Amino acid sequence: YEHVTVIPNTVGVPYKTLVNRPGYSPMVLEMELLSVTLEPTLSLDYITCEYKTVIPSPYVKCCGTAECKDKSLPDYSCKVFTGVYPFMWGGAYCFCDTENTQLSEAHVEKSESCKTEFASAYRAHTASASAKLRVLYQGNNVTVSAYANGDHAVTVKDAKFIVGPMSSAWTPFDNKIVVYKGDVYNMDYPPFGAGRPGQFGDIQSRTPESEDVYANTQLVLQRPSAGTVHVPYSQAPSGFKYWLKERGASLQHTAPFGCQIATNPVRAMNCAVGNMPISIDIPDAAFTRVVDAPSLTDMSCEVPACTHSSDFGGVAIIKYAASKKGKCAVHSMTNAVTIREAEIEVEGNSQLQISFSTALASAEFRVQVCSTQVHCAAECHPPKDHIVNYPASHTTLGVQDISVTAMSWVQKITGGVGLVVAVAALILIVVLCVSFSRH
Amino acid sequence: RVPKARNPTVTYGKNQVIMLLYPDHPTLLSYRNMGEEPNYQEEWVTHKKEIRL
Ligand SMILES: CCCCCCCC/C=C/CCCCCCCC(=O)OC[C@H](COP(=O)(O)OCC[N+](C)(C)C)OC(=O)CCCCCCC/C=C/CCCCCCCC
Ligand SMILES: CCCCCCCC/C=C/CCCCCCCC(=O)OC[C@H](COP(=O)(O)OCC[N+](C)(C)C)OC(=O)CCCCCCC/C=C/CCCCCCCC
Repeated sequence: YEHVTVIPNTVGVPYKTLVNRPGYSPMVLEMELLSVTLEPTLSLDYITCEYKTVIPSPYVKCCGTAECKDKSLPDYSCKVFTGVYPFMWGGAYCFCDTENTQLSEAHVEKSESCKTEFASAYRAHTASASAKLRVLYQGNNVTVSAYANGDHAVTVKDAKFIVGPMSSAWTPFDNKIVVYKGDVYNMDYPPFGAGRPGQFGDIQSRTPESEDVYANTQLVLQRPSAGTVHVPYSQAPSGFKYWLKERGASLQHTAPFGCQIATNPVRAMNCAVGNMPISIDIPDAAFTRVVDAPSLTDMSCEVPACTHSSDFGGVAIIKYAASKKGKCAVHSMTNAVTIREAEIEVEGNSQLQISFSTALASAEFRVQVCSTQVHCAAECHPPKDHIVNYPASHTTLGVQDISVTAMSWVQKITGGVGLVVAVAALILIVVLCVSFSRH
Repeated sequence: RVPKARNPTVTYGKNQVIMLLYPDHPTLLSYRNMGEEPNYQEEWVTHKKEIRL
């Protein structure tokens, strides 16, 4: 037997389904989503790190002028300053007081901390969902883990579930993602070869093992001061170290739908968007003929207490007469009311208690207990506690499953208006007919 | 190793949470709706404070 159903993508709320194969005792399966994962496919763009400026020892020319050698390097800059008079500890270094020149040169490299402290800029463009599911099949809790692309089917207790694909393509990640350690940020980094000084991406490397580093930090060499033999310069500070100070808040704290984010690999977990098609496939040998299961008759319902809380604030007590001792599968026939029990033991002339949860303020629902249905009715009362730490177990309220009994006020006032309108229309048509016959 | 802040003193009201906080040092408080529009907000609290979310 093949059964196909849809459950919401909410994690932690169990949903019941009715595998009703006529001629056999109905079977109710309660399934809960323990976790749902979205794993985007990532293509690395370039690693960003902290640059390291390499200044070799300056070359001073004694009694002469040096020339600016040119070579290809990440951010190579070379300058020659004339008229310097370097002073070391034991006296002046050059012989003459002028015509001495200092050759300065500097470039940038990836720091040795590249292999540890780096931020990776990615592109995320498609997501392969996974899911861990808890299914209560035949009165046993069995947990399954499967891919939610609609392709992986997991066989548990001889019935196989094939879950997915999710109804919504939404994902917290944009087209361009940067991760640092365990935080991932939705940012539009500059393309490779177009970084700006003092901003994220001033130094860019294709991979953490590549060598063709692109760096743009406006390294400017400045003239040594007053007989000192140092090499001053003016460089825009590391863009990456500036980013670390001004990151903001990761996706983990700002993503919508209560999304949880992680890394290694980057995933988004437990989104609350859309719903999840799920298909069961039960062997024909799992079912039980209707003439072997207990058959309940002479059934009646009373609802003593009823509070429309988030948890199960309702109680209904059902009188029955049972043909024989056995289990029965209790299922609510109304979407507005959620029943906590999935099956209950039954024997003789007795009563059974089921706990339900509703958002209705006038609970009217049908409960089916092993092929027999009964009608339920109560007037709910609001709870006192304004806030709870758990999500609602019941379906949200519609504008039809609305308006408690004692909405009869609506019927009465609209009926009075309709009667006035009907009387006015009757008088109008009577007068119109009398003046149309009259001539 | 990093420390964990003291548990606040929560109190509820109609569509509200009243939180009394006891920070020993600058502590970050952030909160977001768990719907379509998260409306993320944050602030550093440095002394005893009461918030109404
Ligand atoms: C002094 C005498 C007084 C007499 C006393 C008696 C008065 C009793 C009444 C009070 C009026 C009842 C109003 C209560 C409304 C309950 C709110 C409700 O239950 O609503 C809830 C939904 C909210 O949506 P959600 O986000 O929760 O669901 C989506 C969920 N997610 C996001 C996951 C997809 O609201 C909806 O969706 C509704 C969608 C449609 C909204 C348009 C409403 C149009 C109605 C017009 C009425 C006029 C009559 C028409 C004239 C025809 C001529 C006969
Ligand atoms: C002198 C001779 C005089 C003779 C007397 C003649 C007068 C006779 C009467 C005329 C009265 C008819 C008025 C029309 C109303 C008909 C609507 C109706 O008959 O009801 C339909 C259903 C009833 O439910 P059910 O159990 O049968 O169906 C479920 C069945 N099951 C439980 C098995 C699944 O109800 C629903 O579906 C919901 C219906 C849609 C509700 C729309 C939302 C309500 C909005 C209200 C806003 C009004 C504001 C008022 C405040 C204004 C300030 C002044």
